[PDB]
Amino acid sequence: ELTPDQQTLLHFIMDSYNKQRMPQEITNKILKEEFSAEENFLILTEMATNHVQVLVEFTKKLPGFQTLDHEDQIALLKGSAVEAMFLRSAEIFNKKLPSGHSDLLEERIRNSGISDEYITPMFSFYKSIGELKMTQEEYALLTAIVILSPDRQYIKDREAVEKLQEPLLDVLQKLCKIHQPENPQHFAELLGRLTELRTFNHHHAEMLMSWRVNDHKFTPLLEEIWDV
Amino acid sequence: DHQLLRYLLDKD
Ligand SMILES: O=C(O)c1ccc2nc(N3CC[C@]4(C3)C[C@@H](OCc3c(-c5c(Cl)cccc5Cl)noc3C3CC3)C4)sc2c1
Repeated sequence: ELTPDQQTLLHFIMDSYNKQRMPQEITNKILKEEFSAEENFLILTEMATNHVQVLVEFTKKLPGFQTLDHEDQIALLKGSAVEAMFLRSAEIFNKKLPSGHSDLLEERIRNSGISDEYITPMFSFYKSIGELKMTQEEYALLTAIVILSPDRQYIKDREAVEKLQEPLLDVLQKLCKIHQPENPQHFAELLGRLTELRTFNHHHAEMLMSWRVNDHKFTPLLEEIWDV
Repeated sequence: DHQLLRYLLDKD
C-alpha cells in the first residue's frame, strides 16, 4: 500500500518522465542517412544534445529541485548526466522501437569512433538491465534517484539533497515488494546495477578523450554539461 | 561559466 502523498509524488514523476521525447527530425536519421563514421558520430551528437535538454527539463521538475542552492543544482546535473544518459540508452535498447531502429542504431554506435574497450561494457550493461525486466516506473524512479545522488563532487549541502532523494528511494522499495511480490531481492538488485552504471563515468570520460584527440567536436551544450 | 545550464534551469 502506497500512501496518498507517495501516489501524488509518483504521478508528478511519470508525468515528468513521459514528456521525454526524441524528435522524429532525429529518429528518422537512424534509417535515412548514409552509414559512415563521420555521419554516425554526428547523429549521436544530435541525439545527445537533444536528450541533455530533455534531462534538464526533467530535473528542473523534480520535487524540491528548484528550492536548492544554485551552485549545487549545477553540480547535480554535471555529476549525474553520464549516469542518467547511459540509463536512458539502456531503457531504449530494451524497448520496442520502430522497425530496424534498434539494429541500425546499434550499428551506428559500433562505428562511431568508440573503442571496443568501451563498446563491450556498454552493451553487456544493456543486456544486464534487460534481465531485470524493468517497468517505466522503475526507470523513472532510478533516473530520479541517480540525479539526486548527494555524494557527487562539489556539492555543498548533502543533507538538502538527501531530503529529496530519500522519499524516492522509499517509493521504489515499496513498489518492489508490491509488483515483484515473490522476490525481496528486486530492489537491492536494482541498486546493484547502479554500481555497474557508475563505471560509465570512466568509460564515457575515455570515450570523449579519444574523440577529442581525433579533432571531433561537440555542441556547446554538451561541452558545458561534460567539461572539467 | 556554464551559462546554458543556468539558462535551462531558470525558464518556466
Ligand atoms: O528510435 C527511436 O524511436 C528512439 C527513441 C528515443 C531515443 N533516445 C535515444 N537516446 C537517449 C540518449 C542517447 C540515445 C544519446 C546518447 O548518445 C550520444 C553520446 C554518448 C552516449 C552513448 Cl553513445 C551511449 C550512452 C550514453 C551516452 Cl552519453 N556519448 O557521446 C554521445 C554523443 C556523440 C557525442 C544516448 S536513441 C532513441 C531512439
